[PDB]
Amino acid sequence: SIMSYNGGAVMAMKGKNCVAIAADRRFGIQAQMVTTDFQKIFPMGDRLYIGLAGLATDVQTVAQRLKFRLNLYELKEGRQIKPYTLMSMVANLLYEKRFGPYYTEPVIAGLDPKTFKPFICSLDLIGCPMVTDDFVVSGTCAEQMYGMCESLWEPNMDPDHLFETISQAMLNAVDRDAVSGMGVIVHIIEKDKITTRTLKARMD
Amino acid sequence: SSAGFDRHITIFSPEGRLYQVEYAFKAINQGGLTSVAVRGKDCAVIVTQKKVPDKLLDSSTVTHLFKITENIGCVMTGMTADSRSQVQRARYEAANWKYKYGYEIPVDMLCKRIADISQVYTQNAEMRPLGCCMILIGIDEEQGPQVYKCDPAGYYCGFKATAAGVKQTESTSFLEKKVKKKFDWTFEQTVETAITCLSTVLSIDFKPSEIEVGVVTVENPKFRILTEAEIDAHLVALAE
Amino acid sequence: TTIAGVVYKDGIVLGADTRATEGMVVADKNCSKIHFISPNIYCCGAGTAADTDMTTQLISSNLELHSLSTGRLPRVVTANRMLKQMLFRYQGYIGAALVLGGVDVTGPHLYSIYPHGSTDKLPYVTMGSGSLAAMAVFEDKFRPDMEEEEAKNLVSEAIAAGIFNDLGSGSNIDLCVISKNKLDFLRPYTVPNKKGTRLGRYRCEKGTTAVLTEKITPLE
Amino acid sequence: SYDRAITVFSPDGHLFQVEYAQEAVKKGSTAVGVRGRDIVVLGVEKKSVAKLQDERTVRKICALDDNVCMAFAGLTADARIVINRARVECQSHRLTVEDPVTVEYITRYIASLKQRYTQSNGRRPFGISALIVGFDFDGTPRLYQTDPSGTYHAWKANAIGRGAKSVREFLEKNYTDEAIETDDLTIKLVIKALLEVVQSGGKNIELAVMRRDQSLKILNPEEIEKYVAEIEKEKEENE
Amino acid sequence: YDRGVNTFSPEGRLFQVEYAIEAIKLGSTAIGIQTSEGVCLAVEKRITSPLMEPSSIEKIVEIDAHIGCAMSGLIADAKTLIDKARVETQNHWFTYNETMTVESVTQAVSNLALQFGEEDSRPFGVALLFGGVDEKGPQLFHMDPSGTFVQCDARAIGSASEGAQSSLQEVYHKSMTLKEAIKSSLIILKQVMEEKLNATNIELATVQPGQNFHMFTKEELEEVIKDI
Amino acid sequence: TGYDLSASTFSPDGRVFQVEYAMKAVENSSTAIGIRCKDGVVFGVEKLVLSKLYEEGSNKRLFNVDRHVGMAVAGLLADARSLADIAREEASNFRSNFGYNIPLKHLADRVAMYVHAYTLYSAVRPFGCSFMLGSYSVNDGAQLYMIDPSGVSYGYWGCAIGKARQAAKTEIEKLQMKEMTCRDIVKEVAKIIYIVHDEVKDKAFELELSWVGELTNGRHEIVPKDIREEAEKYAKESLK
Amino acid sequence: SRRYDSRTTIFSPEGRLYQVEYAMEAIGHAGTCLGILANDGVLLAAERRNIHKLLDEVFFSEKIYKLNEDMACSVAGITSDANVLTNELRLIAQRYLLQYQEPIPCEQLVTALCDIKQAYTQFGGKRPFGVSLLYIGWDKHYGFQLYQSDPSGNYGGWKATCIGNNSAAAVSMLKQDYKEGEMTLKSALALAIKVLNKTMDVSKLSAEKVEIATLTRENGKTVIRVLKQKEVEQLIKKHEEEEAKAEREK
Amino acid sequence: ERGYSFSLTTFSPSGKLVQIEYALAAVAGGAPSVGIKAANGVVLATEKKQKSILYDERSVHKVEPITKHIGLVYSGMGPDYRVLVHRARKLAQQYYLVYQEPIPTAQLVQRVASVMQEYTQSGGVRPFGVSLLICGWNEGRPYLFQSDPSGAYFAWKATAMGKNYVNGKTFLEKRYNEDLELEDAIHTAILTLKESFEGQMTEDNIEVGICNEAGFRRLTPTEVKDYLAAIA
Repeated sequence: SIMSYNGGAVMAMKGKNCVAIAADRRFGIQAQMVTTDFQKIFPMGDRLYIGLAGLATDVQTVAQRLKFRLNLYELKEGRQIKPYTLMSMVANLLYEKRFGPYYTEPVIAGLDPKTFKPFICSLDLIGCPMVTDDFVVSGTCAEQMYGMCESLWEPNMDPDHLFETISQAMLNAVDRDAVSGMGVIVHIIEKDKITTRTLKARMD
Repeated sequence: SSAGFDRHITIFSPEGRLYQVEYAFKAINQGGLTSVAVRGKDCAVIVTQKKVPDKLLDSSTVTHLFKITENIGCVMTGMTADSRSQVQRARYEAANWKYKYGYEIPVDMLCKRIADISQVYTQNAEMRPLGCCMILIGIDEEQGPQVYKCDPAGYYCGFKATAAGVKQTESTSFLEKKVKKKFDWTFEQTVETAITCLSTVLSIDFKPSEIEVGVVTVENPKFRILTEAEIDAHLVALAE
Repeated sequence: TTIAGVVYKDGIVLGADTRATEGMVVADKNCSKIHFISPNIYCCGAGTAADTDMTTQLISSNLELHSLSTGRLPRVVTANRMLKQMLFRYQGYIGAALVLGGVDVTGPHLYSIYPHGSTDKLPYVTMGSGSLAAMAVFEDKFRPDMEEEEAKNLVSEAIAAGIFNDLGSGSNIDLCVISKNKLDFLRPYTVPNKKGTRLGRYRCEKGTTAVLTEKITPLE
Repeated sequence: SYDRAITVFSPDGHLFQVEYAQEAVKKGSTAVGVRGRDIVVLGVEKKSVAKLQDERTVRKICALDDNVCMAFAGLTADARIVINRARVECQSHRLTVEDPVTVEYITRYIASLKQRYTQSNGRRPFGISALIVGFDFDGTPRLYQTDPSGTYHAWKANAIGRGAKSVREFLEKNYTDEAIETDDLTIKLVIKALLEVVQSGGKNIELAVMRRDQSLKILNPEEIEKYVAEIEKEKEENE
Repeated sequence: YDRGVNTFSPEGRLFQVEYAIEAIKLGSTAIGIQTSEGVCLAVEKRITSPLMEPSSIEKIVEIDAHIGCAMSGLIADAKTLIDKARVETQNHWFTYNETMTVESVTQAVSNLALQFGEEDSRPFGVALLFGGVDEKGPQLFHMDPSGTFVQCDARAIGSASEGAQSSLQEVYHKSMTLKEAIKSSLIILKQVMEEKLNATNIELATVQPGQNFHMFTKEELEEVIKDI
Repeated sequence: TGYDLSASTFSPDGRVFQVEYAMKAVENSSTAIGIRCKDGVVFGVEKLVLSKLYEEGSNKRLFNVDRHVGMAVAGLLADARSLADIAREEASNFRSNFGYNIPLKHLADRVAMYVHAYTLYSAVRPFGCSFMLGSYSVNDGAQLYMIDPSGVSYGYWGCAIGKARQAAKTEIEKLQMKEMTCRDIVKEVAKIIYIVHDEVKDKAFELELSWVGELTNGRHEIVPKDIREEAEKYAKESLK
Repeated sequence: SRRYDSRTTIFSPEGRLYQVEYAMEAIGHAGTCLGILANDGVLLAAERRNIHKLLDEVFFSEKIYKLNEDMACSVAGITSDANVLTNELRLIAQRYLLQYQEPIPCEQLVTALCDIKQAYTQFGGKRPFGVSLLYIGWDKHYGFQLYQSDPSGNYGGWKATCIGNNSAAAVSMLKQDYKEGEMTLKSALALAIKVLNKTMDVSKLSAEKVEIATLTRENGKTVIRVLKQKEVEQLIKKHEEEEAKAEREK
Repeated sequence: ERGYSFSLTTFSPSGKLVQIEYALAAVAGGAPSVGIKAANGVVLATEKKQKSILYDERSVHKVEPITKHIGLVYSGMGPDYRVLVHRARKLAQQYYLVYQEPIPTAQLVQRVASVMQEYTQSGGVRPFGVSLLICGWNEGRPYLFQSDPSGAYFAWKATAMGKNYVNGKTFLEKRYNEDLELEDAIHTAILTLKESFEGQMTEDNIEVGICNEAGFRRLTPTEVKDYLAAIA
């Protein structure tokens, strides 16, 4: 699969008043790793991130393309962007290549700019949005992360149990996966501040 | 107050005017012709005379009544070429409506598109603005009949009993003195008032061979041009 | 995915099921296939989701534009004509299995659109993967000019049978009722399925995972 | 686009806009440039700086390559466009043929662009006149000038800008071979020519040289002050 | 009183092209002479300043290895025509293995001597003398801005062409020789020029069936001049 | 002044002086008439000999556009050839698309829109032509149309285009149309053309007659004018 | 069709560019801006042309347009003519960042806009962009900058600029109060307060009729301080106390 | 269409744009209007005189909606007005395609002003003689935006445009304040429109549309005939 060319896994999880997004660090050509510091979670303003998984070309291309349109929007309008607006923008940008498609599965996780309301959604390679309340995942090891989050999630979660739940989910779902591993970066954000922790994952 | 070339093209003067279209409001006046429309209860009536001075000239090809669609008629004044070109533009957009939107075009939307095109001819300064006046009539469901008019300047409008051409300061004076006083509106109140208003403005009291009468009614929504015999019937019908 | 439509004695009852499968894995448990078109016309989609979404948003924008340009209520046949002309212009590449319903001046009108551009006016349609079960239930228990609660019970029964049969079907069931005056739109019509409460609390503890590198970034 | 012919012939055999766009050059800043035999030198006068601001952006002398140098007069924007296109062209020549770009090639390109520019449909002619100084292979110093017509025209010293007739008349009674003997004397010869031009206070005297195997060096205005001082010393020694 | 650029005259001719024929008159002189031994050709450089390096001004340019040229007045428009004429002769030798003769060269030039227009801009301002040795022997050819292309046996152009054509018709006949025509040209040159004739004023360009290419470096011009 | 220049500008009283100047351009041409009978249309063009100037068969103003339609031009000649070529192209498109013979109304309307479209702008000039269009069909009868320089196109029984325009229709109107077969109308048009346009400024003239109707079985061609020679044997008897 | 061409490109028989100078004399009216490049920070000043009491001031922004993170510009001339120019300028800086993923250096931005203006000064005869405008900004190569656009396409790096016809005497005042880079971020603001107090004939400088925005240097932020009104008010009170202290010398 | 591509709008020797100044005069010769923002909604009100007693008041509409929440009136010429209205209509739906959210009024005025200014500069076309008065209830705070033929725009607490706009403006400066309701806004709007109109002002001489944070609403001559008790 073209989706299984470089691996990749992005998990986002909605907590009580906060949201946590995590991804893996590994980059390489299919059986050969290259580096452990490939960035897949990008900042789009304050208290709002996006995660990208799949082929790395479309990852960096869509990230830069989106940053282009995002800064043009935030300069035409002095306010910062609402998450539904970002979701629709990514959907329109992907659907402009309906028949020339990018190979990526964006995951958006961010808070409300007015309230402290969390937001998660994910898209497909043609622009199909999907808003949920618990979690969205994207990458090769989908079924593993589905099993983890449908196994471990509770509705009302303090950030500590949120962090440990997404930690255990990512560690176990990545360790069953082959082509995706080599470390975990975790972004746990809230109304007040933004916390970024990296886990002691198996480097095998 | 003129400045620059405002006598030549469509630009703004020092008093805020443009002169080309207000020269085009008497581009209708070289036709030498008068048009009257009447809308009452559930009918709608056009009347317009012809002018054929030649015995070598026909009568069929002199009709100004142009059946636009099966539920839309019209009449024209002004110079002939602008009128006929405007007619083909109207027919092309009506067929475009029927292709895109399926159902029959309302007479209001057609006048909107014609007004917008007349603005496009007015808007750019390097295209000539089509000195003809266009009258529309039509039937609408849940509203009855309608009478609409499109100007060369691009302002469409629509009203009860309307007249444009040469002598219509007098015609609109007569129609103010005639439709505001509580008249009911039958098929023959409309026909009698239409033939008699032009018959009192021009004071001719003439043959059934000069006026053409375009009618539409909510019993037959098809546009209908009358025959000389029933025109004669209406004419001796107004002879007390 | 099993959508259905019907025409009772006054208006239209549309239904849906909100399991968005991706291949063989349940990707969603709560989605929305009943889309907005106009204050009187709605639409349901099937097959490729994003194609139906983008197409129905384009046609809803164009008809909102047309209705605000005209100054009156839209017509269903106009939506049908735009959709069939666009889908035929794409030569059947865009897969959009649509059910179109609205109430005009002429009354209730139901259209189903197959993704090449073939359209039909019907009193009742089913589209999707499990449409066959709902069409079975319709042909079993349909009569002309039903009442409201009869039609609602019928459509709920049909999509419920499609969920107890089909494998790409199965979630909580969406309905929508359009009249000359009263529009209703409901999130869970009848929730057939429950879920067993967890038997083991498999909750982790505050520090059960080794952390290598932290960062804190304050905000306002 | 703009389908019109801006530049029409005269009733007596002229181009109005080519001969008249020389006036914009004639009402620009003065700039001279000479070639010595081993060191080339040029510089502009009439910077007319308001003495109290930055000066790194008003630089009228630039380069296209490590081999070629610029100067101009007239209005500055057309010079900016022509220099940008000339940089693109010289680098594209380096893309192909592996030489450093010959100066004669870049002057032909500039004059050709200028002439096919005066010829074309409604394009306003460039009211500049450039000086293109470079020293190509085997160390040969050469310098060409342009014209709004587009005639590259090789000289040995310059006469453009304001009052260029006076400057060329000084170069006329100053065409000594011995002036091109020493490099320092050639620099001082430029200083004396520009001194026989405008106020020449030693402030708007912006000069840059090339010793044909190095790149351009913009001189710091204390060496130029000592150059003017020793020129005044030789002028006193004349008495 | 600006009219449109492409107007005839009330008399009949044209305005802009007539103004181009006026524009030639300011140019520098040139003299080419057909001789059965070969075509010879001469020109005046019009040197203005001693600052002005003498050997860079071109008047005879090289169309082919056996087709010569000389230009007048406007230089740069002429350079475009020279370039394109070279390109088209190269297209002819390439697609035909053979030599495009001088008349076909000048037909390829005067197909767009007048294509000046506003769509699909001005007329060109140069008179051209074309020489060379094709299969029809030597040839000397003279065209103009108007495209009125003609064969001339010994044409004189530009600013002093009246006395040059007269005094050239005085000395010319059919059976001239080469060097006689060379000195017979430069006599006319130093009667029509304004400066003293020396080594740096004029330049020659001669092409022969025997002297196969036009070859003329400096200082044979000195030996030719000192034989006056 | 200033307002007679462009074909886009209006006048202070509201008309286009360009169209008027082009209309009285065709006024200088010789004379081109036409007339229909109850089963056909007869054309006729007065062509003048000066002394030699040509060969009996150049530049014939009777063109032939379609299988059943031909032109009877008068005015600027090259523009009439261009218009005939455009009409030939339009009849080609109609025959290629709908598969049957062009109705004369549609041909006349397309040509009238082209003439009107060349009057709208300043880039182009209006035509200097005025021509006739005749036809015949088994389901349509005889139709004779007429297109001015402006683009106003309608139908006649008889017409005349050239210098002698009223004095050529003074006796068109003394004909009748129901009672005539066209074989009388041949010598009628012939004898009147020899009557009108006396010998005064021009000395020798020459007659052309085009001829379409039922007798040609729907074809259009020039008469065998030498056959039956019907002009001259009554025309020399028309001087007293 | 050619006797209606205004010919806004052809050289007059005087020796200048006719339409260009008239664009400049369109600059000279309706406006007066300046900025102060002096060390750690840079500022802009602006005058309310529409100081009528029935506005909203709901834009959070006036004459300034924060065109990137590290550049804004003061404008003078025809307004929406410049709104078109700000849109294209912002789009140029953002396509640069798209191309390199490094922020845009202020002089190739200035040359991009200047060549846009020159392209409509040169061919075709179109109405020229009758807008002069300022530049503030930051880079990796010089720190703090100021630039002055002209309708011709000419620019210049200034150290304290000038637009409006009301401010030529201000530049005379800038030279008579020339300093050698001392940015106590209060002396330069007091200086600009003094300049706009003197140059506009508006008596005693109501703070609603003025506007000052600054740009200070922070490591990861590069904040642009479009400051509020109260500090302007107490700055004016500070300056009029310093004028009373200054005229104790008579 | 012919390839001329030159613009008639050029700078004066004084440095003015005489065609834009003439267009502003052409606006000043148009029908008056007034529009007032008063803390909860915005009120728009025009002055619509039929030429005779023959005309109908159900055909032409001055107050014209642009979205479900944005009103738009003018003071100038209808034949240009409807064209740029239609342009604004088509413009707002591309934004709603892109973001799937109703367009803000600031963004409308940006894009419409950009179109109008672009139209002022492009080749051989006259500027619009139309001054708009746009408003809408976007994100709680309502807005009120006037444009002009020069392509510029502003933001007003209350304003007027048309005949005797200075007199109505001086009444607005005296009448209006910071805080009002929709009814008092209509009160001062009909007061300042009745300042300049003819004596007989009825339910059809005026034409009034309001705005709510619940959405745009266009009032009927029923409620207009309700409000003409105790007039102004």
